[PDB]
Amino acid sequence: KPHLNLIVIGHVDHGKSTLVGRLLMDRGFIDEKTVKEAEEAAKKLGKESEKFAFLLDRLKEEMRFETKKYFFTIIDAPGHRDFVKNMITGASQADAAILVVSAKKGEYEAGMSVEGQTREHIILAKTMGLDQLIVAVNKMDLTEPPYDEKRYKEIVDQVSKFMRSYGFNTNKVRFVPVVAPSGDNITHKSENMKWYNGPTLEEYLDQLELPPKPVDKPLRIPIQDVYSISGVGTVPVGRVESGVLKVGDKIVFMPAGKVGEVRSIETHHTKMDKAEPGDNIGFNVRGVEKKDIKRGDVVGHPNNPPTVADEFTARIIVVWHPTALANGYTPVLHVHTASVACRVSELVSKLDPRTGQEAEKNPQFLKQGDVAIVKFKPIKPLCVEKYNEFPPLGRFAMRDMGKTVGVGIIVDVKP
Ligand SMILES: Nc1nc2c(ncn2[C@@H]2O[C@H](COP(=O)(O)OP(=O)(O)O)[C@@H](O)[C@H]2O)c(=O)[nH]1
Repeated sequence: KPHLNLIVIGHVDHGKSTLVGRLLMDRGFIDEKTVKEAEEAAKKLGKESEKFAFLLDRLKEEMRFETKKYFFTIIDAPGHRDFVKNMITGASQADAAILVVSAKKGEYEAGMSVEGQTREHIILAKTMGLDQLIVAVNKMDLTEPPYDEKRYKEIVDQVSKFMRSYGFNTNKVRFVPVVAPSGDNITHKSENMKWYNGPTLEEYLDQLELPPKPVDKPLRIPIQDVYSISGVGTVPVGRVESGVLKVGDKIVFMPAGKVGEVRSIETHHTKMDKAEPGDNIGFNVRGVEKKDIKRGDVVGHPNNPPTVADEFTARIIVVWHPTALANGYTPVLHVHTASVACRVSELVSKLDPRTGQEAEKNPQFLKQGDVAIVKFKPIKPLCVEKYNEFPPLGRFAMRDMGKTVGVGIIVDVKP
């Protein structure tokens, strides 16, 4: 049963913590000590809802639940310390998201207003690649009249049109009318919204698709070493990061752009017919001059040559810097097997560390602790990919004086 990280987003007071708490109480693993104390509190008050009210506070003072197909771990939503940093470093990545939208009069409008967080979080979900966003139109009991289908449809339509106007796919976005406190249409069907003939929020979580497997992505093999075995020939060594390499395949070495053919493959001194992601292999290639192959280079199949960056844009965290970083700064970037000096060509903007939204356009310089969108221009041809396409070739460390000055995620590459 796959483990997925869930992020619950939406405007303040729309019902995020309540939904989260509802999911944990109904499908999580809260300790018996706390559970019994909650059930005890309910007794004393003589109100069933008190168990939930009690748990919510215990949760607040304090996050995993299980559905039919997955184990979900609710991670940090925006508005938190290190939110952007942890995503840049890979310390915490969101696999799925639930956008909570309040149907209550005025609340939905506030959330979708220019300054609202429904609009902000949808845009964030977009940059985060959360194409399978589940939208929980919450507080359905507070519409006028309660459980109003028209209010729900109006909201779905509006959020959907908005999503599309921002490139957000929509085909995999799912909406569900819900009531967080009671778990209506979340962990059980609602008997109050007979007009809704669709899946429960939990059922939608179980409908979530896992991301593409590296084996299904185009072949990428960062070169670690290259030898010329007497009698054998040119034999580069590297780990297959994506795709599949097979004896007889035609392959291209970038940045050189030289095509060759794979004559043999070996993992652990044992010959193989094909190599898959994760296999550290040595492969004999015919037709490519060893001169055109160096550590840091990347192999792919001719139809999908590894991207060579003329310029690339990255979201970075400045982990360490004694003074200030500015345009022209040229640290050595370590990405996959490569180590190349890259000149900071532009400081596009500083980001809010808690949210990920722009804080300042074109900062004059960056200081330790800053999160920003920066452009780099490699000093010599460098193979890199967008982190969201080929993760292993998309995260890098900026090194200087034996220290990691920063970590970055590649968001765009200019070939
Ligand atoms: N009637 C009603 N109240 C709700 C619903 N969802 C959350 N609330 C109430 O709305 C307020 C905000 O909820 P909360 O989960 O704390 O919002 P967050 O700021 O998004 O976490 C609290 O007073 C909740 O009990 C709902 O479906 N219907």
